[PDB]
Amino acid sequence: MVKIRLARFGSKHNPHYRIVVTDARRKRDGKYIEKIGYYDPRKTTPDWLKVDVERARYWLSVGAQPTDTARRLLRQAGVFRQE
Amino acid sequence: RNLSALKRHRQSLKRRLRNKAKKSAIKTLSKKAVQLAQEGKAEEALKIMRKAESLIDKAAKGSTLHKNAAARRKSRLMRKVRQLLEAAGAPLIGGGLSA
Amino acid sequence: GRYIGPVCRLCRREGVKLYLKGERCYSPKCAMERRPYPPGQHGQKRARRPSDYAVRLREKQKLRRIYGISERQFRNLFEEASKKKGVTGSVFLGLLESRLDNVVYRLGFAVSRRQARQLVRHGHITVNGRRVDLPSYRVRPGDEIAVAEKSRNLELIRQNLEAMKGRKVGPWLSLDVEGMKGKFLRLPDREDLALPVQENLVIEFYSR
Amino acid sequence: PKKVLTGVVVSDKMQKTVTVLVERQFPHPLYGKVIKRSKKYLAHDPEEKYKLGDVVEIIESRPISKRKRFRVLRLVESGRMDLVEKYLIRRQNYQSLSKRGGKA
RNA sequence: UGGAGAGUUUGAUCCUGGCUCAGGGUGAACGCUGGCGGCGUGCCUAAGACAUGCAAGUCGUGCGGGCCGCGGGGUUUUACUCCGUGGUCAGCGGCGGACGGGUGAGUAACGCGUGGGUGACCUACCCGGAAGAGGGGGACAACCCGGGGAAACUCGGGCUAAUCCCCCAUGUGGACCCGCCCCUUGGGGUGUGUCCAAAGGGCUUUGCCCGCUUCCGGAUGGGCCCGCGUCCCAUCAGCUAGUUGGUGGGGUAAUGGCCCACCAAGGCGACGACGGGUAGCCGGUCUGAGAGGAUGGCCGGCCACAGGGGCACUGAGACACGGGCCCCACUCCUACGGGAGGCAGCAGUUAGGAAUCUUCCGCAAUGGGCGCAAGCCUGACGGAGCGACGCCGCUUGGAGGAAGAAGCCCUUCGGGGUGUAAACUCCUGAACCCGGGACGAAACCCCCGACGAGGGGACUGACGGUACCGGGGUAAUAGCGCCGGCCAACUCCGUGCCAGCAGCCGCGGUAAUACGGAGGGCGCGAGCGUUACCCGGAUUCACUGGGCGUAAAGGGCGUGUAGGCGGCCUGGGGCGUCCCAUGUGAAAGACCACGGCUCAACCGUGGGGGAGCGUGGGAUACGCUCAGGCUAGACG
Ligand SMILES: [Mg+2]
Ligand SMILES: [Mg+2]
Ligand SMILES: [Mg+2]
Ligand SMILES: [Mg+2]
Ligand SMILES: [Mg+2]
Ligand SMILES: [Mg+2]
Ligand SMILES: [Mg+2]
Ligand SMILES: [Mg+2]
Ligand SMILES: [Mg+2]
Ligand SMILES: [Mg+2]
Ligand SMILES: [Mg+2]
Ligand SMILES: [Mg+2]
Ligand SMILES: [Mg+2]
Ligand SMILES: [Mg+2]
Ligand SMILES: [Mg+2]
Ligand SMILES: [Mg+2]
Ligand SMILES: [Mg+2]
Ligand SMILES: [Mg+2]
Ligand SMILES: [Mg+2]
Ligand SMILES: [Mg+2]
Ligand SMILES: [Mg+2]
Ligand SMILES: [Mg+2]
Ligand SMILES: [Mg+2]
Ligand SMILES: [Mg+2]
Ligand SMILES: [Mg+2]
Ligand SMILES: [Mg+2]
Ligand SMILES: [Mg+2]
Ligand SMILES: [Mg+2]
Ligand SMILES: [Mg+2]
Ligand SMILES: [Mg+2]
Ligand SMILES: [Mg+2]
Ligand SMILES: [Mg+2]
Ligand SMILES: [Mg+2]
Ligand SMILES: [Mg+2]
Ligand SMILES: [Mg+2]
Ligand SMILES: [Mg+2]
Ligand SMILES: [Mg+2]
Ligand SMILES: [Mg+2]
Ligand SMILES: [Mg+2]
Ligand SMILES: [Mg+2]
Ligand SMILES: [Mg+2]
Ligand SMILES: [Mg+2]
Ligand SMILES: [Mg+2]
Ligand SMILES: [Mg+2]
Ligand SMILES: [Mg+2]
Ligand SMILES: [Mg+2]
Ligand SMILES: [Mg+2]
Ligand SMILES: [Mg+2]
Ligand SMILES: [Mg+2]
Ligand SMILES: [Mg+2]
Ligand SMILES: [Zn+2]
Repeated sequence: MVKIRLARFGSKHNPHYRIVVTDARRKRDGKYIEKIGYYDPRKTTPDWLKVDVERARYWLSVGAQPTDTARRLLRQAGVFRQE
Repeated sequence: RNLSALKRHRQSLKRRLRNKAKKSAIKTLSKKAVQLAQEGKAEEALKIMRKAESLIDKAAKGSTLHKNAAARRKSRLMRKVRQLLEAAGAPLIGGGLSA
Repeated sequence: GRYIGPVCRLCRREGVKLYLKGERCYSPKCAMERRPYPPGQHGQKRARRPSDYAVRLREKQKLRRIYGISERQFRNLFEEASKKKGVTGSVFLGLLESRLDNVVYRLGFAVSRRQARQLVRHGHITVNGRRVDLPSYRVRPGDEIAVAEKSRNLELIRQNLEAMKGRKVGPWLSLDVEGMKGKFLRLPDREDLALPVQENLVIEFYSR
Repeated sequence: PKKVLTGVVVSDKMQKTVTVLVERQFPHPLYGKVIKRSKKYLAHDPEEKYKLGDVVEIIESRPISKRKRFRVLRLVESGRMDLVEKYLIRRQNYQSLSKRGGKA
């Protein structure tokens, strides 16, 4: 089942995740299908969360299934805001 | 020791004995139908052919055959029967076959 | 760690006068003023024509001992300078000249480069506010390099920035003796520097 | 795109199958000089429609037999053993350069 | 934006040519030496053998029970029995156990790479759409009873639930035979015939949640097929009989000799078949001016394996590392009948070895499985530990301080050197002490709102009391190699072709800058040096970029097969070749910029380039090809 989750890419004590689309069965750091955002947990810089909701909205439209955290971030990025 | 998913092997055996049987019925009846079409016995041959069709479609109902396998069976069966009957110079007497 | 050990002897070996100290390497002392010849037993015997190697060797040694930086660091810097756009020779000098310790030495906060190093090490120096204690830190154009508020009362720093009243500063620098601030205007060029060095020779030394 | 190939039928000794000798040129990866090189494909011929010497086109196809993965698409130019001739002679030289020897 | 050469054949010279050295590199090892931190990295040998613990489960919202207990009923008492509830245990059932983790034995192969094909296919869970769930029947565990075994374990009888299994119906639809239509390998449609559905559970209970059935579509993952590419030996030259093709059949999700029966007699090979040797392949990596050479370790992708060999079962998926069966070897238990194991998972032991770590902490974060959820499992993972093993950063101090101490060394005995070095004065102040103390963590969940959007609230960190911040504060590790030339750095003494040095030339037989020490010196520095191996220098396998009269090298000569090469003019094609557009060329790494950690190492974001291959379009000089013509080559 394809998902939208976080992949570890920082470095020891310097975590940085890539919001990603990948089959649930892949390693968490293995070959994903598509990168669709990035996230710096520690906000070391102003731009610590980008998301490209256009694509998110797409994967979700095709059965992508976000992690509880992936969704939290996708949400924060307005991926679900309908207004 | 003892990894309780020993239950899995337990189940597998039962499932095996289950499919094992359904497939025998299938084979048997198929032959039966084929053998008859061969004889030229129209009615009965076709009649049996229907059970065969039925059990096949039914085996595909659960996971003993499913889809294609069953489709392949049905075609090869109706195939042989049709041919054997025609060759025998026998008129399809009702039941089965979209003749 | 960095060299350590008699310095006004490297001056002697290198021939040229390196200023590895402050006030003294100006007094009528810095050995080059007394015995301007290499150290050791044979320092005074005739010198044989140096080999192309010796030539290139010494030149590097000289340029390098001036900034009292190791061979490891010195080399890496060189390779960087070598890789960038623009005349390696100049560029290399620019990078060495951008070391924090050097700039602090250039602004007069310290009498010598060594002293500058120790100032930075003991957090007496600041870069754009935040304090930095890495003698190898690379100052970029625009950075303000001041003395520590806390340290602004250190006799030494007083004595030094005092003698700075009057003294001019490199055209790539600007000093505010007032608030003990200094500013890195731009990367010095080869024309700005007056090192007793033949950069062409150093570049060649690494060619081999 | 199912690959399409052009060669000569160097053998119609089989049932519904013809051997097509496809040739191809190309620069040597290191020496650069252009070098010829060839290969034989066993193309399917359902209607025994192709004879020895035809220059046919072979089309990539769904497996027909082990060894058969191409079908004769269309004839390009009939008869011309000048090509088949080459092939056969090349073959004839073989039975020779083994324990004793070949020809000239 | 890129390219150094030197020593050595001689009495000397020039050439040829091999050897040797300076450089870079490493999963290193050994020697001497060793202070701090960050990041990375660490059995290369026995894919040897393994103690012990841990490492895959989860659902009471699918089902019925056993055991232990509490409460309330029907009982006048007793016997007997009904309901509720706590704990506990499996069992039935489901989804997961095919992922994740390990390793590289095997494999020279559609294994891998790259580009394509599938009208020859599959895909649990997830998403969109269409339609549906009516009635009835059964069984087996658990449990109860009896038997056999040392144990492992097993046999028989009886009862029972379900989302367990079966039958009938409904047929939206779908499957099969046949026909017809459109498409064109088995694609899509349509008609008659036959055939095939489902299961329930939870409630804030006439509705909402979780789930179930058939079908179409999507998404993801995958099978199979094809072109091209992929080491050494021809002292391996012929190989093949399921072998090559055909017809029919089996088998599969599906093509196919994959398998079988019959038929045909084919298929492959010097463009190197067959055989032998070696080896997981790749992104990459190291080196190199490049072309190339070498390599595949960390990380990512694919393959293969799970003590050795074979086999299938169950499943959407396995021929299934921690599932099953058989054979083999080895180990353990046994009352000798018969049983039990498989660390190439984490850590660890032992063996081999020059050599490769903790039986650590945590599930807080990221990811995964099950669950409505709370939550449970997770040696995956995030961390910490050990090793200068690597890389980056940092300290052992800073300024002053004699025409110059002492000691040691040299001397032409005048003096010279170690040396501003020290002593010494002043200055700063790593260590270390005290105080504060974190980002990483906001979701799941609760409430408002429609269980949506949105808004509010609550719980939670192993690392760590660590980082970082503030106050206080001590002058506070230096070693290793080398000094004849290559090659930077010279003297005294000892020794006497000895003892020894040695990468090459060579040095030592009483004046040794070459041996050993000392003084001095050069190089690099928590490192330095050695040994090993790769690339370089080596245009010394020469494509870039070499040669063969006498240096190694022309075949003893010819005839001639394959093959390589091909005069002049015109035309057609447009295969080579050239051009444009387009698809592909993952991520990582590499190049550039900006940015995060005080710098850097390391890491984040963005940008740029990129061979090769697919498709579309175009050009035609040259090579090609076809057709025509010529006479200068050739032949008569
Ligand atoms: Mg279970
Ligand atoms: Mg440059
Ligand atoms: Mg000589
Ligand atoms: Mg000579
Ligand atoms: Mg030579
Ligand atoms: Mg109970
Ligand atoms: Mg499963
Ligand atoms: Mg082989
Ligand atoms: Mg291949
Ligand atoms: Mg499943
Ligand atoms: Mg019974
Ligand atoms: Mg069922
Ligand atoms: Mg209908
Ligand atoms: Mg029915
Ligand atoms: Mg075969
Ligand atoms: Mg060939
Ligand atoms: Mg191997
Ligand atoms: Mg080269
Ligand atoms: Mg080339
Ligand atoms: Mg399955
Ligand atoms: Mg399965
Ligand atoms: Mg299963
Ligand atoms: Mg299944
Ligand atoms: Mg299973
Ligand atoms: Mg399954
Ligand atoms: Mg399943
Ligand atoms: Mg399953
Ligand atoms: Mg099955
Ligand atoms: Mg299933
Ligand atoms: Mg398993
Ligand atoms: Mg195991
Ligand atoms: Mg966890
Ligand atoms: Mg989780
Ligand atoms: Mg001093
Ligand atoms: Mg010298
Ligand atoms: Mg002796
Ligand atoms: Mg002597
Ligand atoms: Mg020597
Ligand atoms: Mg000596
Ligand atoms: Mg260092
Ligand atoms: Mg070469
Ligand atoms: Mg050449
Ligand atoms: Mg030569
Ligand atoms: Mg000769
Ligand atoms: Mg001759
Ligand atoms: Mg010829
Ligand atoms: Mg020509
Ligand atoms: Mg063309
Ligand atoms: Mg392209
Ligand atoms: Mg920065
Ligand atoms: Zn001086």
